Amino acid sequence: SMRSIASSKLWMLEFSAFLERQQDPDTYNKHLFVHIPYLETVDIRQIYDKFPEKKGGLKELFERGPSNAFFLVKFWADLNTNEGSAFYGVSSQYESPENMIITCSTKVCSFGKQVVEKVETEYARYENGHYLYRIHRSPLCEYMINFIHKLKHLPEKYMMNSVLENFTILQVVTNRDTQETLLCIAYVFEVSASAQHHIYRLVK
Amino acid sequence: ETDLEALFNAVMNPKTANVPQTVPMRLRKLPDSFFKPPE
Repeated sequence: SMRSIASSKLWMLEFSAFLERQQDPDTYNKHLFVHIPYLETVDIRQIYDKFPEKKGGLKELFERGPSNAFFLVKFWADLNTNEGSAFYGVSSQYESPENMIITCSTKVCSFGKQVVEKVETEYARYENGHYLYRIHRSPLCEYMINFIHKLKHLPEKYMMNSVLENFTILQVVTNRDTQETLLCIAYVFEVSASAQHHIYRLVK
Repeated sequence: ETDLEALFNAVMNPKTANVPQTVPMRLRKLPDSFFKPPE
């Protein structure tokens, strides 16, 4: 509701990015994880320039689609983990009262310029009173995989954080048929000292 | 497009290799929780 990362139409239940290694059985690390009091609110204008702007842009998207579908997530990614059979995946799960076809676009930008986009169409499955959308053990772009290597290979965490300053990920999920925007989640990262997050309603 | 190199030089090189002058997050009006991981 106002407590969760959700709009009138689409509700994120799960998100997680991960590395799993094999060997008879399998073992894996969470780089991130959310799983579903009001949420606090961030001034959308305060992050505009950390995402692509003129034209097909965040500013544009916000003004247009419903202002109840825009969120900012702050992750503290856990990087403490160990090369052979490594799979780097990301899974997520959404819920909806209604049956749709969702386009999910996810943009990795740096310095506000997009450097890589990934787009997947997702269909619904009826379970209980509603419909579920599961993206499953996606794979994670080589870009990101390298990013993580270069990161982990840094003398001190705070240097990592410092580099992350200009790394963001915009994730826009729309309705295929009605190009209505169902969810827009902005992501900004730091490395934990130990994995955690704060979720914010974006406002203006 | 190893636009990822420019991510590391901006901080690590640090202002020889050219990326735009950028304003870090602790300097914007965001809530306080924004830098206080929970436990």
